[PDB]
Amino acid sequence: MVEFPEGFVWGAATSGPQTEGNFHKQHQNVFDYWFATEPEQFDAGVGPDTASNFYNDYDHDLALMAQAGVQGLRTSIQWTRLIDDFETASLNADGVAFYNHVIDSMLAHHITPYINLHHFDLPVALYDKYHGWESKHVVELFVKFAEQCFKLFGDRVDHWYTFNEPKVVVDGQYLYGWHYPQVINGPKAVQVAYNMNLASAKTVARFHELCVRPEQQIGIILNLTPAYAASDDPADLAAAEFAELWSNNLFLDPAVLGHFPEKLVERLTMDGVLWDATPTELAIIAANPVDCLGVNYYHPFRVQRPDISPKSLQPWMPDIYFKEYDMPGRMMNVDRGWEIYPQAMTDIARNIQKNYGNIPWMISENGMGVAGEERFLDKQGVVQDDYRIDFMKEHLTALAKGIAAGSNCQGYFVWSGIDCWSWNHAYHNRYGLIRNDIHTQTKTLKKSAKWFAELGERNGF
Amino acid sequence: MVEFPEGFVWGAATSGPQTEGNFHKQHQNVFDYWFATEPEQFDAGVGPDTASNFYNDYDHDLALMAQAGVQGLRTSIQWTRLIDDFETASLNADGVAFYNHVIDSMLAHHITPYINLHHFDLPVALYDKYHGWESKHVVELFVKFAEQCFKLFGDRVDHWYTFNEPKVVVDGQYLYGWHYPQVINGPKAVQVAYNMNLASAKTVARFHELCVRPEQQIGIILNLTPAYAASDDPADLAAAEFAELWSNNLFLDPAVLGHFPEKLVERLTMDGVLWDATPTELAIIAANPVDCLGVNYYHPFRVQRPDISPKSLQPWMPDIYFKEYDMPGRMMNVDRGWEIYPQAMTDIARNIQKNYGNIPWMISENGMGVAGEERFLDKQGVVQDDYRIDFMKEHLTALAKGIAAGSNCQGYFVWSGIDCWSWNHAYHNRYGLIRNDIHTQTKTLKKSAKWFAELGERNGF
Repeated sequence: MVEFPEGFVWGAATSGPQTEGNFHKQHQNVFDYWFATEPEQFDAGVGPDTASNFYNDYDHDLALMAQAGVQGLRTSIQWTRLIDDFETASLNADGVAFYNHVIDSMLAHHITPYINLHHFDLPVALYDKYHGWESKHVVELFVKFAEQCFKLFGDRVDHWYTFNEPKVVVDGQYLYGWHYPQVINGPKAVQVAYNMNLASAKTVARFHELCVRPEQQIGIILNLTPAYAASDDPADLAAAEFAELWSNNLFLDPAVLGHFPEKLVERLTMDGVLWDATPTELAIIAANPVDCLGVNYYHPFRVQRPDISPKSLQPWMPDIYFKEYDMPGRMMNVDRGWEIYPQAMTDIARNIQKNYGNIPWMISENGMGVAGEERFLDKQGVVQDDYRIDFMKEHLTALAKGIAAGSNCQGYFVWSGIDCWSWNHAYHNRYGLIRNDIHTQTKTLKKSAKWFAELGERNGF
Repeated sequence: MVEFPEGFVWGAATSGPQTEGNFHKQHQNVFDYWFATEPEQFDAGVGPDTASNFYNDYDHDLALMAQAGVQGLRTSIQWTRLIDDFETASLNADGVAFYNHVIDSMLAHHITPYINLHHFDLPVALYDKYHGWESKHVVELFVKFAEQCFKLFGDRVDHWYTFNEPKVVVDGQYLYGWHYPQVINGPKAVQVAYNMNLASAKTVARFHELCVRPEQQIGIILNLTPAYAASDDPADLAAAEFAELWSNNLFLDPAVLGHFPEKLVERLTMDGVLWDATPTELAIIAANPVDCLGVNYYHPFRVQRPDISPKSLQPWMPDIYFKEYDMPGRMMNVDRGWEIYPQAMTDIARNIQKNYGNIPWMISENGMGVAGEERFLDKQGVVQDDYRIDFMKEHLTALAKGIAAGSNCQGYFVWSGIDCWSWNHAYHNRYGLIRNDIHTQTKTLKKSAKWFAELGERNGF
C-alpha cells in the first residue's frame, strides 16, 4: 500500500561514543572529560564509560541488528580511539584492531557498513591545546585521521561520511551550553561553522585521491528541518528567512553547491562576525562537494520575529533574528516536548529535489524516543512499542510522497538499532528497535524490530 | 668473462660459537651445556671449548683472512660472553674487551666488520628459567643485549644482523632434534618462530633509534632455498606451496614486508596451532622491516605430496603437508649427501627482485664442505681444494646471471674463512679457504684462498 524504490536501503544509525564504552580507549573526548569531571550533568549519573557495551559485545550486537532487519548500519570511528598521537595521526594498534573486528563482523552478518568520521567527539586534548574546531591546525589533524580511516578500511567500506550534524557541534560547544567546553560566543561559533565546513571539504578531496572503485562515495549528514514562519507577518517571514539560511544553508550550500549562501555572508559581514576565510580555502570548498547527503529529521521547527530589535546592544548571536514559536493545535510527543509533523519529510524531499540538484540522499536519522519502556514489556519481555511503529508509518508515508514526486531518496535509517547513550540525557529516552537493559547489558528485540524486518522484505507496508 | 658490479663485497662468514672457544666465557649457551653433558653426541668427541682458538689467535687469524682476500668478515657476538647479568644486560669486562680487540683488529687488517647478534647460541640458563625463545621476556632481554652491542661497537661497525637463520633454531630446538634441548613439539615451534621474528623487529627498531650515520644498516640472514615441486601434479604443487610459505615466507615476509603470509596464518589458524600474537607486537613488526637481507644457500630442496592425509590423527607438524623428494639424475656431492644445483642462486635473485622490492641483499653464505682434506695436501702442506674453486665458480656464474637480470645483490660471503666447528658435526667437514689443524691450532691457506684473492682483484674470473 506504501511501497519504495527497488534497492532502497533499510538501515539503522548510531555512533561510536554512544555505543562502545570507553574500554581501553587512549584519549578522552570532550564528553568523556565532561562526565569524568561533572557526572551530575548526566541523567541518572550514567555516562559514556560503558554505554551499550559495544566494545565487548559487538558480534552478538550486530547479530541482533541483523535479526531486526538492519541491512545497513551507520556508526562512527572515534578519533580518540583510533589515533595514538594526534599531531602525526599515528595509530593505536588496539583501536585499529577493534574497528577491523567490527567491520569484518558487519560483513559476516551481512550488514553494509556506513562509516561516519566524527560524531560530536573532539579529543579534549585538542581543545585544551588549540581550542579545538576554532583551530585550522586542528582541521588539518582531522584530515590526517580521516586519511588513516580510508587506508585501513576503504578496502571493504564503500559509504563514508565526514560529519554527523556539525551544526550541533557549533550550537553545542559555542552557543547554548549543550556540550563541553560550554563556551557561549557567537563570533567563535561562526568561525567553527566555517572551519568544519572546510574540514569536511578537504576530507572529500583526500577521499577522492584515495578512493579506487566507483562504488566508493563520501557524504555529510545534516539535519534539514525547515524553519517554518509562525505567520505571514513580514517580521515573521524575515525571521524564517534568516533561520533557514543559518540552520540549513550554512552547511547544505557549501557541502552540495560549493559555496556559502551569499545573503548569509552579507548578513554576517554587516554584523562584524564573519569568519576568517582565505580564497585558497574557499576554492577547496568549491571544488570538493559531497557525493551524497544524509538527512536527519525528528521534529519541525518554527520561528517568529524576535522580542527585541537585533540592533539592541547585546552579545551577537544568530538568535537575535528569530525566536522559536509554538503553534497552537500542534501535534505533540508530550513527554519529549517535541511536535510531531511528518509533512516536513515531504518538504525536505522537495527542497533537495528542487534546489539541490536532486543529489542522491538518504534519511540517515529518524526515530522516536520514549522513557520507561519497561512499562510496556509483555509476558515474554518484548517491548510493545506500537507507538514506534506508528511513528515510522507516518514518516515513511510522508517520505514515499516525496519520492513519488521525484526526489532522489535512496534509503531510510532508523535511530536507533540498539538503545544507545544520548549524551547528558543518557538512557532517559529509548529509541532502539532493540532494548538494552543497561545494568546487565542484555539486549532484546522490541516489537518494532520485527515490523522493520518485515518492512525490508516487503520493501513497503 | 664473469664480471661483478663495481663495489661488490667479497667476504667470508663464521660465528662466535664456531671459532672462539670457551676460554674465560662467563655463561654456557645451549651447545656448551650439551657437549659438557653428552660429548658422545659430537663427531670425534670435539666440542666448542677450543673450536678454532679465535679467542687467543684472533690477530694472526685475521692476517690470514686478509691474505685470502676476505674484504668483509661476518661473525657474531655471543650473548653468553658479553653479558654478565642477563636481566640487566650488565657487562662482562673480559668479553667487552675481547670484542673490542677483534673489531679493532679487523679494522687494522682492512677487514670490514659484519656483526651478527645471534647464531644458535641461546644461554642455557635462559632456557632453564624461562624456556628460551618460548618466553617473551627472553625476547626483551635479547633486545637489551643488542642495545649494549650497538653502544659499545657501533662507532666502528656499519653492518649488523639480528639473527642468523632463526629457522634452524625453530627446527633444531623444537622439531627435529638437531639442537639441545631437543624438544619435539609442533605448536611450541610455531610460537618460537613468531617470537624470534618479533625479537628481530624490536631489535631493528632499537637499532634505528641508536644509529646515527646513514651507512649504518641492520639486516637479517635467512636461508631462501626454494621449495621445488617434484612434479606438476596438483598435490605436489600444493606441497611445494606450503613448503615455500613455511620454510621461506615465515621469516622473509615479516622481516621484509612487515607481515606474516596470509595463507600461512590461515592454515596455522585452521590447524589450531597459530602463535599467540598481540596487535601491538604485529605493529612493531609492520613498522620495523630490515634494511638488508643476508641470503644463505648450499643445496636445493624438493618436495612431494605427503604419504597420508593431513587430516589423519597425529601430532601437528609442518611436515604433514610435504615430504622431501630426491630427483633421479640429480648432481650429487656424494660424500656429503647433498644435491648440487647452482640454478637456485638465480632463482633466489629473481624472487628477491620481483616480489621483495629488490631490497639490498648479499649472499651471506655459500660454500662446500669436504671431509679428510689431509688426502689433498700438496708437498708443501697446502690443501689442493680445486673442487671448492669449481663449486664457487658454478654458483657465482648463476649469481652473475641473477645480477644481470637486475637483482640488487651486493656481496658474496664464503662459508667459511677458516675451518670452524660445525655443531654436532664438529670438524668432520671442512669449508674454509684456510685449513685448521685443530690439534695444534695451526692455520694454513688452501689453494682456494689464492683463487679468492684473485677473484677480489679482478672482480670476477
